[PDB]
Amino acid sequence: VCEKGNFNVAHGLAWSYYIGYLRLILPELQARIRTYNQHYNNLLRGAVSQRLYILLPLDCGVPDNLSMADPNIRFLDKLPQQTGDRAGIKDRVYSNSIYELLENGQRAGTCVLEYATPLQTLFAMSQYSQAGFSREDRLEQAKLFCRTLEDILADAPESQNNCRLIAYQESSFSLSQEVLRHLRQEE
Amino acid sequence: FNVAHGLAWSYYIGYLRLILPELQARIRTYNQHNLLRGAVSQRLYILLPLDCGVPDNLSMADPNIRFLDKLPQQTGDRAGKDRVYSNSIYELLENGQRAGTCVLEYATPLQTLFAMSQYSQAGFSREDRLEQAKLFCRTLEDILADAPESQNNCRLIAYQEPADDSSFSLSQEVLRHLRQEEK
Ligand SMILES: Nc1nc(=O)c2ncn([C@@H]3O[C@@H]4COP(=O)(O)O[C@H]5[C@@H](O)[C@H](n6cc(-c7ccc(-c8ccc9ccccc9c8)cc7)c7c(N)ncnc76)O[C@@H]5COP(=O)(O)O[C@@H]3[C@@H]4O)c2[nH]1
Repeated sequence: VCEKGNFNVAHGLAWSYYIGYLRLILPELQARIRTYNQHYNNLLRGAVSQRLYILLPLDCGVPDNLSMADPNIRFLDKLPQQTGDRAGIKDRVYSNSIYELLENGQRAGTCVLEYATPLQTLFAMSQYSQAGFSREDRLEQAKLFCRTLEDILADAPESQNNCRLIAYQESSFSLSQEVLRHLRQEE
Repeated sequence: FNVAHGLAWSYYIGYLRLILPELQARIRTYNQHNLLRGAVSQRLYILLPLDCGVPDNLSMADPNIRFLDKLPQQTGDRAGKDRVYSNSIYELLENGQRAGTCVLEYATPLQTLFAMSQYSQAGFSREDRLEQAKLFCRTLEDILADAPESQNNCRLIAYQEPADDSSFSLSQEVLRHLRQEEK
């Protein structure tokens, strides 16, 4: 019933997110985006941004369909896939989805956008009795996850201007506006 | 309580509860586009090496475990489109000849506990790793015992291989479970 427990849970999930995904995809991400831009997206104001944008809703409410969370977020395409032999599974697949961000009926941005999948584990553990966690535990673990992940990425050699965390609290809220603000701060 | 609790819950929530309900069907679609060769056990076999030593290719754990084929892929839109869930069908050799076939893999979260033991910023000792590996196994087993998505469709094999022990055949151990099952 302590924070040390809320800390250990988030610490492990943040490391898992780095070890099993970010350290493996971030190094070839900008090649994949550059490839996409050069070959399949010659739109001079429509280029896919060079960073993976990771949505960290602090209530850990993660829809599976991002486009449905905002009429102004439209699925556009997938990057070229990346495969790996992982833990005795041949060709485990790593894929990333490109979204268009609309504003005043116009395209305002294009980016690789996704929620941090591990927040779904923090939500489930808040909902399942066997896991033994309260909403207040979930909110603490979500904050500790984002902080651990930032500290990890700040020192990680695979993170070099290719990743951006978007943490926010969540009706009146536009997720596209939340991402557009971060995107527009890049260039 | 600790790191393993989140890892065990993550493995159930993000993988087992999603793939196990559909596993039985995928194995039939495989057997309909393979009976003359030998049927694949209808259960996902998950290896839990407690030393957290998890080669990405199983033949390097034991050369008698050979990749035969990949089961039909399962794709799911997850956390924002067509995330692919893939599984690998292996043959187990006895005296250079196929003794069995199953869907077989390591529990990937054990590689996290290993890499955490290796990164200074994780503050994770090798004693922490063994302790957390056992907690992972027990937490996962406790979850799967009450999980509705596990209806005789999964088998966990937890084991401690001591250092440099030629007395251990992973192939034989899996075959022992496969032979016990058919009985
Ligand atoms: N965004 C993202 N894409 C990835 O491809 C990926 N891969 C690992 N991770 C995270 O990195 C951390 C450590 O990973 P790990 O392998 O160590 O532990 C895993 C693993 O044992 C098992 N498991 C999970 C997956 C899996 C498949 C697809 C997605 C996904 C999610 C959002 C997307 C958004 C857009 C496009 C594509 C998207 C794809 C996520 C997980 C998986 C698989 N395909 N085959 C075999 N076993 C599997 O369940 C454990 C917990 O899974 P969790 O879902 O919580 O997400 C894990 C985890 O938190 C990923 N995140």
